[PDB]
Amino acid sequence: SMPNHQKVVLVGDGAVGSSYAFAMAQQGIAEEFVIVDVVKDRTKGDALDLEDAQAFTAPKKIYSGEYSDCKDADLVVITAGAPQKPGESRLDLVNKNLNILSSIVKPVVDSGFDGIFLVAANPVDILTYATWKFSGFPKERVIGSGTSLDSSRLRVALGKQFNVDPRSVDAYIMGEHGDSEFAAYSTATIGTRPVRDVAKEQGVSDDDLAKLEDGVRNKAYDIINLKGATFYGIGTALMRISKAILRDENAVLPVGAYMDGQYGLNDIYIGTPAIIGGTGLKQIIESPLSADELKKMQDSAATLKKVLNDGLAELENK
Amino acid sequence: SMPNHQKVVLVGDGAVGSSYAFAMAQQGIAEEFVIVDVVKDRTKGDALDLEDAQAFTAPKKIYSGEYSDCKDADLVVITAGALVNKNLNILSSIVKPVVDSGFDGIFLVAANPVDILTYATWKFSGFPKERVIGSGTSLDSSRLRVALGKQFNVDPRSVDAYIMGEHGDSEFAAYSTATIGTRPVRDVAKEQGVSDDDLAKLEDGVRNKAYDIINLKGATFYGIGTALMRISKAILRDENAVLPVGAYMDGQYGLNDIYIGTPAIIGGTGLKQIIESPLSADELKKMQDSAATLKKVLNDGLAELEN
Amino acid sequence: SMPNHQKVVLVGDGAVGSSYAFAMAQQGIAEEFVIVDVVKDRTKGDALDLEDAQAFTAPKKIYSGEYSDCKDADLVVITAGALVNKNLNILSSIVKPVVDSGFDGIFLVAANPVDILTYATWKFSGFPKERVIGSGTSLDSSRLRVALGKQFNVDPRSVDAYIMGEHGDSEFAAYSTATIGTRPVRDVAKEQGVSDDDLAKLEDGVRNKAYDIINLKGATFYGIGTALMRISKAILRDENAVLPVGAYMDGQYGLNDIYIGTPAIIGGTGLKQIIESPLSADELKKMQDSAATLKKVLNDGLAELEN
Amino acid sequence: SMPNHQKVVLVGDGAVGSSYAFAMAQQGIAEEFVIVDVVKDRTKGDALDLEDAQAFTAPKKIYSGEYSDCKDADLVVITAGAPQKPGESRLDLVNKNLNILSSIVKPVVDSGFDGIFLVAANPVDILTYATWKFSGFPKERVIGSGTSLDSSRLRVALGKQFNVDPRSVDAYIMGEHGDSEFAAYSTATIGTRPVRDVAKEQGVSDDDLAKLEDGVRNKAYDIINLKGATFYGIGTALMRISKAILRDENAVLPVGAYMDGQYGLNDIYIGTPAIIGGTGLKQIIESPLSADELKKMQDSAATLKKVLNDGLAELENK
Ligand SMILES: NC(=O)c1ccc[n+]([C@@H]2O[C@H](COP(=O)([O-])OP(=O)(O)OC[C@H]3O[C@@H](n4cnc5c(N)ncnc54)[C@H](O)[C@@H]3O)[C@@H](O)[C@H]2O)c1
Ligand SMILES: NC(=O)c1ccc[n+]([C@@H]2O[C@H](COP(=O)([O-])OP(=O)(O)OC[C@H]3O[C@@H](n4cnc5c(N)ncnc54)[C@H](O)[C@@H]3O)[C@@H](O)[C@H]2O)c1
Ligand SMILES: NC(=O)c1ccc[n+]([C@@H]2O[C@H](COP(=O)([O-])OP(=O)(O)OC[C@H]3O[C@@H](n4cnc5c(N)ncnc54)[C@H](O)[C@@H]3O)[C@@H](O)[C@H]2O)c1
Ligand SMILES: NC(=O)c1ccc[n+]([C@@H]2O[C@H](COP(=O)([O-])OP(=O)(O)OC[C@H]3O[C@@H](n4cnc5c(N)ncnc54)[C@H](O)[C@@H]3O)[C@@H](O)[C@H]2O)c1
Repeated sequence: SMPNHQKVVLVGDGAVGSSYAFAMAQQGIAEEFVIVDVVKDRTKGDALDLEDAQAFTAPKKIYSGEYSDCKDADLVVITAGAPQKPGESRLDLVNKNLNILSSIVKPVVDSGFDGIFLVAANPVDILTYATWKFSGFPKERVIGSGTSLDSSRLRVALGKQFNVDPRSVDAYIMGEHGDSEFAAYSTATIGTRPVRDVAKEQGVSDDDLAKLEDGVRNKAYDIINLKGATFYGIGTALMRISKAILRDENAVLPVGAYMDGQYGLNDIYIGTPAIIGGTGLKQIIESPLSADELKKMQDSAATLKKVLNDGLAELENK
Repeated sequence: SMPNHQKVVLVGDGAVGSSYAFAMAQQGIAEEFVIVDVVKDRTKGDALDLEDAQAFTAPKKIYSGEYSDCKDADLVVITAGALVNKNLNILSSIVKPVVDSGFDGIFLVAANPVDILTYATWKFSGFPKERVIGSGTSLDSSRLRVALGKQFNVDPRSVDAYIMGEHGDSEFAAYSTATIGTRPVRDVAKEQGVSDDDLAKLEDGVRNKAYDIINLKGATFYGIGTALMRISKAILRDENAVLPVGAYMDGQYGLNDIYIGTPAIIGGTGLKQIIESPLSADELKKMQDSAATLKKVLNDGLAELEN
Repeated sequence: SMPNHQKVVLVGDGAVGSSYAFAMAQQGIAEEFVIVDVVKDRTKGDALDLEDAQAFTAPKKIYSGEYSDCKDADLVVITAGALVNKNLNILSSIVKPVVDSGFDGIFLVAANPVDILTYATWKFSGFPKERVIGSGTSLDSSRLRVALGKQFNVDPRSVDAYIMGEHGDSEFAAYSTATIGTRPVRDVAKEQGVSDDDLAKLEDGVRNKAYDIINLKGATFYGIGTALMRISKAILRDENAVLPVGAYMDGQYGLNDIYIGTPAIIGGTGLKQIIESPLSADELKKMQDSAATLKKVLNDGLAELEN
Repeated sequence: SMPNHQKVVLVGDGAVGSSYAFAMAQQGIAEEFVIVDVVKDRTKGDALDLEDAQAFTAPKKIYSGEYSDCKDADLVVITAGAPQKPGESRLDLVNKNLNILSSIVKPVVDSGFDGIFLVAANPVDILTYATWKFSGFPKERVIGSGTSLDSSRLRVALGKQFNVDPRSVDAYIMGEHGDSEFAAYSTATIGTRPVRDVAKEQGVSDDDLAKLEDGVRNKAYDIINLKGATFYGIGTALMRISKAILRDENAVLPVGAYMDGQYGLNDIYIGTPAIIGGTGLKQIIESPLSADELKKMQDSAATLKKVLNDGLAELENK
């Protein structure tokens, strides 16, 4: 933006977007943080509340804005989206969120913005592909949160089972982010040893690992049943991806990336290990999944593909 | 708690307590964080949500508990409550089982009205004054720092300024003891065309900020979640850091036998010592007037409590 | 330099420059760090040693380079040297190729004597005053903070105190503008049985600390490696933080056309503004006397190399 | 030590011990740091220099002490040693350092100290075993730096080769810490993909990987040739292990641990993945080495054990 001064624009100030902003304030990442949402007064109240964290953390210019403020932004994070109502279908979550997204991306690009998009709005793989499509940006400049949140929940759960720090569990959730997703246990390790071997060694059966994987898959549902909403894990994950970009780290993170052959997939965004740096996605790393895990991945992707395309077809049914 | 392992118990899992817990997770302060509230499902759900921050911050054992879990805690932070009477009532239901668990660390009190409830936590717990610390004017001092920082294009952390008085409407900016780069804020203000009226409006903004945030988005919690993390850090990393907290007056400012906001040095054993800001005669009058209603309300609530 | 990628060039890889680089690696500040010095085999070896810190701190591209690597650097830190005439000579060999590389970021000057070499870096580079910052009295102000902190059982970061004057023997503790928790250090001292004589001895300790560390272990570098990392942080994270630095006097303290230590606001464009500490009449006399000598030696050295 | 106040005693204030203390000061780990060395005025001058870092980092009580200051310490870090001279034999390096060590450990234990030992003095696996033996402490309360420095140099090297952050390279140097040591490539990964596959994929041959491993093995030697001494990497590694202990992390780190069957080894300390926490070593994790790599490891260990017992035998020859 101006010398030694990085600028992030948040589009979508709900609990996700807001706990992301607070995590970015606790971490001292970026020097200017713009909050954009249709509920303008909300964004003015949250900027005032957030900016009070500065006396004890690090200075940051936080304020309520508009899409034109994206002009010289380095990163635009899209968390804006509607929740799935009771009785509502999955394709209708897609439908309304594609609509909301198409209202966001065009003015963001028309502001002159040419930094990176980070997309976290659900369903995230569909909406990341659609952000790429609507913006016309290079694939590497559009990154989705993919399976970063669920991979963290798998790390927390394996960490808890095996009395290890979650950051020392090298494990990924693969597939499209919900119910068809699975723990990629075949490529998962703790201290370079396979999680299944650590498991067997310690009396943890493959059934126990299956229940653990189920816990991870149901965790969003359980947190929403207990307290109404879930946002701390993805606010943190979005801060970690923003950090890899803004501190040019070339760090390996679970993100959503454009498939160009990897895993036998094409023209979809889906969750992968990938190297993230200051220009965006540097490269995709294909986790060497077992034959069973790769079938799961391709199945999950096949149906994601179908829903991505119905959604987009309906968006052009004018 | 167990070797090289610090334990914090949060009593009160509303938006203040919860954003405090999140700030503690982003900062890697303490190794075990227990969430206690009456509404158990909420705390169970928040521990699960909070613990997912660990894969990208630092490991922490976060879970939903009960008052008995305070037994070997180092710090109990009370953010619970809904007014003086209903909050004294809620507080008396919290402190007695926390002390009966065998807890003997430090209380950090942030439930409103904070000065009254901090003194009542001291009175109900029977702890030493230095082991009961209130948030006092830490939040509004931060808001003053942010506002002066914005006015003068300075980092809020370089604004040495305090809000004094009892935490609401009778409170004031102690401008006579406030500085930026050791220069008095009123002189910086003059030098830059900012009048004493402008400083009075700025002080008004600070005093009204909670009200304005609640009008715009319904609730205000990020500033005090952060302030509570900063005081917790000074305690758990034994820093002897100078912070705005609520402390027991023993003669300072001409006050006795109330908790109120002061500069104080905070460390591993709790409050190390109070530092009396050398207020102008006008500012000291405001402080003593503000303090004078406090003593009446506090004592009305404590006597009410026992009938 | 390239997207979301800051670049620092260190000129001078002795113990100061090297411990600065290590502090920048522990802190994760800047993404690329180039080490430039006359002895290339030392800079090569230090880049290899330093880069091993990355597996457990944060990634950084550290390598040995030349002045041409300053082309697109954001910050050039000059710690190189060997008195006034030999260091002015070494400096003039550094600045001209650094500027000819096309560099137009900020200079941070720590080479001794620092106030004289900071002014000469401004003069030889032709840069704006705000883009040439010296370390001024930042190290000795830190030593005063550590000593008052130790005397009064306070965290050094909560001691608001500056060493003023030209950085050695004529320098003094600006006690009249120094505070802990907004209370004057002399009042805290008097309240605690610390006499003005005791404060004078404390100030002597700070003034002699470099000499004493060199007598005990041969060299002193950790304090200035840290202070240089803090000023670099305020620049690269655009903080507008108030720090002790060396800045161009333009009337402040009754001084003109010398660089000397002041409180100042530091941000992403360099020095944002000088803050004149409101010194007592005695302290201002000391400052002006000290400055008067600096100013002679400066213009003598500069006239000598113009021959 | 006293409430919410951790205490570390450093024995050995040369360049390693001193850059460790500086790294601990920049990181705000521990509240009290005692510097002990036979050269007392050096520990006094370094405490003064070090404590000046506090105004801009975090408060720490740093001072020069004696072995009796270990009484209530949580951690004692032994970096004290004499360097190998030209013409001197490997067993004579072991010999003088065993002598120095026996002069350190007994007064440290007699002070009443019962925290954890972290041993970094060279040769580190031999001296870590001897610290265990001389102190009489549980194996889990005596931790050596093992291959942590060289594993970091391998991570930095693979990171540089593959344009990845070193912290995202899951790779270990195994064997006894010098010349017989090797890159455990078979259990090494980047984004869960095997380093050899990433290598093959990107045109980096097994020969190239062998040269890379040679660079790592020779890096200490090269740094000493260029600038006279090498200390920043092990000062940081020692701070990272101290952090895992003092912040009870159960983090997986390269350390030196007592072999009780692992890798087919017994009654030696050697480099392993292990989980480190507030009570010391929580558990050893056996990297599933290829048969070739395990042969290398066992040969390296066989010869370390030989030198170990030669040195301890000469220390008993009175
Ligand atoms: N990617 C992941 O893994 C992950 C996980 C959980 C949640 N999230 C997602 O983040 C998104 C937001 O969640 P939240 O907690 O912030 O929800 P929320 O319902 O509390 O807030 C959503 C925000 O979207 C805004 N919005 C809706 N329509 C708008 C429009 N047309 N233009 C601009 N803004 C508009 C609302 O005004 C609101 O502030 C969801 O789609 C959610 O499922 C991501
Ligand atoms: N000190 C300050 O400067 C500052 C500033 C703003 C808010 N806060 C205060 O902190 C407190 C909480 O604020 P909030 O916005 O999170 O409100 P809140 O009412 O949503 O949350 C507090 C929680 O305490 C719980 N609680 C009530 N009785 C309890 C009991 N007996 N035991 C355990 N838990 C119980 C409730 O279930 C409630 O949700 C309030 O009193 C508020 O005014 C402090
Ligand atoms: N400003 C302060 O408050 C402060 C305090 C202490 C030390 N320092 C100063 O920083 C400087 C370095 O101190 P040190 O302890 O590292 O001592 P040192 O003598 O080892 O370092 C000076 C460095 O400058 C190098 N050098 C000389 N000519 C050079 C050239 N033309 N190009 C590049 N490099 C060149 C030397 O080789 C050496 O590495 C000194 O002048 C010292 O007094 C600053
Ligand atoms: N573990 C690793 O991977 C690794 C890597 C590099 C260096 N190091 C090691 O750290 C140690 C020190 O390295 P350095 O560069 O700091 O060395 P140095 O030679 O600069 O200093 C060694 C210190 O040991 C002290 N010492 C010697 N005899 C003593 C005694 N009897 N009691 C107490 N102290 C005494 C000396 O006085 C000296 O200050 C060495 O053994 C070195 O091999 C470890």
